[PDB]
Amino acid sequence: MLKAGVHFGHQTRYWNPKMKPFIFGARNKVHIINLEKTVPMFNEALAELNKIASRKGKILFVGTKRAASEAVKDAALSCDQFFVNHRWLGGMLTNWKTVRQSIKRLKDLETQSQDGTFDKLTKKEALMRTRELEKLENSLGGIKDMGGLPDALFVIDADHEHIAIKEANNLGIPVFAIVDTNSDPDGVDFVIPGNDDAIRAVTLYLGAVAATVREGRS
Amino acid sequence: SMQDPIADMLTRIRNGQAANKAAVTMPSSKLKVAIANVLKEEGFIEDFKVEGDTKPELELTLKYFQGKAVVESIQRVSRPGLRIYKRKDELPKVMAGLGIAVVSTSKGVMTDRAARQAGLGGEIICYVA
Amino acid sequence: SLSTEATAKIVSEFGRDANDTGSTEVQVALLTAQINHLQGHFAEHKKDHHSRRGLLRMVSQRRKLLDYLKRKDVARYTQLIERLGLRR
RNA sequence: AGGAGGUAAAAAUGCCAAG
RNA sequence: CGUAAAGCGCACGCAGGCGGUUUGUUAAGUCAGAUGUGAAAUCCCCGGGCUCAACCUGGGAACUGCAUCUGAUACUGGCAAGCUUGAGUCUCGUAGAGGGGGGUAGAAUUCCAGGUGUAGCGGUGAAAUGCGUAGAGAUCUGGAGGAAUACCGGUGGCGAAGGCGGCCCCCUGGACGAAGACUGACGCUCAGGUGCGAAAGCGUGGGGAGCAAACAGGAUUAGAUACCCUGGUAGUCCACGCCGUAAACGAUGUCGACUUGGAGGUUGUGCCCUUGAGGCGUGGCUUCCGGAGCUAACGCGUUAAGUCGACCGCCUGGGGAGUA
Repeated sequence: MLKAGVHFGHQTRYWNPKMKPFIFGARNKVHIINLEKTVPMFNEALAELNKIASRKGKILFVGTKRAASEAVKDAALSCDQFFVNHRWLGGMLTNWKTVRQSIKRLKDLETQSQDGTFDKLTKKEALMRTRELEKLENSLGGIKDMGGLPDALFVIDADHEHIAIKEANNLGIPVFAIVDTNSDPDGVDFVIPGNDDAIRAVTLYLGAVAATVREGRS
Repeated sequence: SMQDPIADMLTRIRNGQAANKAAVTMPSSKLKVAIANVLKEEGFIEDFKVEGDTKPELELTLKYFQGKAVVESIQRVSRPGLRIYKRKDELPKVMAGLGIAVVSTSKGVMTDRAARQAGLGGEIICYVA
Repeated sequence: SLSTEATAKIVSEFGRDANDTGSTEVQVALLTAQINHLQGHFAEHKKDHHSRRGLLRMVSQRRKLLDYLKRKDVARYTQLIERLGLRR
């Protein structure tokens, strides 16, 4: 049942037929989700998220969508977790040993152009050191305090971040994805039927999981 | 033109388990309701029932253990183009005896293991290992 | 063809009553009336190959019903074929 | 979005090469 | 067996194979048991003997079979009675280049005649052959002919396939739908058989505008028996026979069942507020994309090349050869 507003269903008539278990077809040719079928779904996910947090896990907050990037940043930063919000680099989990080389360049440049040599050289390449830093701080921004692999992933759209999902189950990492009526639920280990592209919907989703992980340090 | 209703029954179970349908309905028959009882007592299906009086409807609720079917294979051995009868001593063991073969003996349909200890053979219907 | 009152004449002659319209004696007689009617059509045109395929379908369907009727009830079969003049 | 054209829209010839 | 070799061009069908559902009966198939037999030797098993082994030998099993007897009756068959879903009939409508016959319409090409009118026309990459002062081409009027049906026109429709486009009538086939009634398994497939079967071709008799094999002339070219140009007979058209082939192709046999979806086209129909082009359903046919699955891959994908069943056709390295 609605503890909130807009999380009821979306995205059109056209739909993934693997999510027929969580649907009502509304009169505006827009499928709406069985909310009493997904309310026990994500509190089951909140049961497992608080357990992974209680064994001091590292939880990734992946989802870009150009309209929830600003909110998923504040989700993992209100707690002590990690996130991506700009373009998820294809390979940053399965090929993590060469993305480890790229955060070290970011962690170098956050000392080079910040406090070390920033004006001690030519002015053009000094801007290039900041130009390289500004495209590394959005791609590998929330990952520089990692240094292992994450213990879980929290995706906000499954069909838009299938690359992250395919990389997660290619390892042993479980996922908690907010799947929508057009997205695929088979790659997901903890299917959460809900709206994906609504800013009030996601702040309920990221707000609940950031609240759930910040009882995990007890 | 529907010349084997028994192979149509196993095909509906096979396609129903592949499509992850929870239940399979088919036109009932006295032989279909017999070999459905063999699958229910052996653990391949659950809770078969017959609804109807003049055009009865056999309905079987399929079985799943984890995200996978229970009947991995369900073949039909004595099709109407080629009937297969076996004696008592050459009744087949299917998948080394951990999958059954439905044989129609003169004491009704039973598994191959049941027909050996009963001591008689008959027309073998299906390998539902 | 075989207009609606002409079929009404046949269905009352051969069946039990007027709504009895699907029995073998009715259908065999009803096809034979159409087959005999189309003889004048093909004594004429003779190159209507597309319409003759419908005629051979009516001939072969009549023979299948008579071969059904001779197996079930040979009394009604011999009464039927003398009633229309069949069995060459 | 499909349709039609546009000094314009082509069409002259142009073979062979071996273990 | 889509493309590697391989689905008859397509139907209709006899023999044949197969057959929905319920009860009874029969006990042929089937199953169980027994009896007789299945020669001995070999083969196999457990033994015995040659100093071991080969070899020899005792006993047993086996000889998968056949026949009779006595049982079993689930399945298959037989017989009897049914049942309604398969198949079929009737009533009522709908759509359609389905077929056969007979009429008729307008546009254009060519020819014929005439008026006007003046040196070109036609053609090409460019030319020439050709046509034109005997007056063409252009234009206008009148006529005679034959053939094809612009626009509609649409991965639109219909047909078993080949195929089928102006309009109108006559004769006629099939499909589909709604709501009922009726028959009661009448079904599916089909070797041989029979029928249909583009175009080219053949026979006889017509017809002949336009195109056009052959052929001729002009070009092009090293040559040009070609492409290109100017002509042009058979043929293309009609009637009636014949041929019986095609990349006759979705290179995919027919029939039935089952198995996520999306966007369309087309043609029915139900219900509701038709209130208005809507809304909700439900059938038939059809195009495209795509999931599982399948596939060597390409791809196919509820119209399967998926999962199955019934029957048929066919394939077995390339060439020789679909030839003698």
